[PDB]
Amino acid sequence: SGSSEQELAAIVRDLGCGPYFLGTHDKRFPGFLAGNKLACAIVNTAGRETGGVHWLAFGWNPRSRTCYMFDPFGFSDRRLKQIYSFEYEAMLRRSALALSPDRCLSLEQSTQTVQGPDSAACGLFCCMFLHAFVHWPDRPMDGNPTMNLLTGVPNGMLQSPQVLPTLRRNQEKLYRFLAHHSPYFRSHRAAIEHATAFDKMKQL
Amino acid sequence: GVKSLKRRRCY
Ligand SMILES: *C(=N)CNC(=O)CNC(=O)[C@@H](NC(=O)Cc1cc(Cl)cc(Cl)c1)[C@@H](C)O
Repeated sequence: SGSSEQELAAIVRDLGCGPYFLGTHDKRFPGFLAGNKLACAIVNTAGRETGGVHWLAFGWNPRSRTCYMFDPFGFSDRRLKQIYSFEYEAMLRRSALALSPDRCLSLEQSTQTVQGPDSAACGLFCCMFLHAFVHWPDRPMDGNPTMNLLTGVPNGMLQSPQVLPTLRRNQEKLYRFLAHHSPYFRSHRAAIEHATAFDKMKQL
Repeated sequence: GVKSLKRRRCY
């Protein structure tokens, strides 16, 4: 069911993220503390003990002092906390205190879903956003060669029939992009595609 | 890509 941490680590490396990548973590990810460099991570909403629930991506741009938070579903912090019991305030505090001079950071996050409500490809869309992040850390959410391939639709429209074909096309293009840049993906493709299926939650 | 919201957080 979905993507394992090993699977995502291998894809992130294949996409040219490796030098900037902090690894895969559960909800207790510390933040960007080591130094004021270009950095990223893949974080789970739940703690390791649950076995994992939802995958998120975090980026740090030192040039603007911005923490990018990517949720494929584009939920709000209030909605991430309601649904997933996930909050990352302490993380933004530890980071702003350790890296910014004015003790302030900018928090940039998506308002739009790229993923279908039943899909198990959250880990994989996270790999894709991190490819867009490491090549264009100034404009990563949209307006770059990687994120331009996907169609973001308002989050409030997530469980509506009118957007299903847009979100399915996004899932088809997610695989085409990954097959193009990742040998790990190509070699494990049938197992990955099946386990991260657009309609996977309906087939548990 | 996706539309986004940018917020300033001070600690
Ligand atoms: C996305 N829409 C579908 N959901 C997932 O892909 C979620 N998958 C996982 O959490 C995996 N779990 C692990 O790899 C084990 C793990 C758990 C936590 Cl909380 C953190 C870390 Cl770093 C690893 C999947 C195998 O269930």
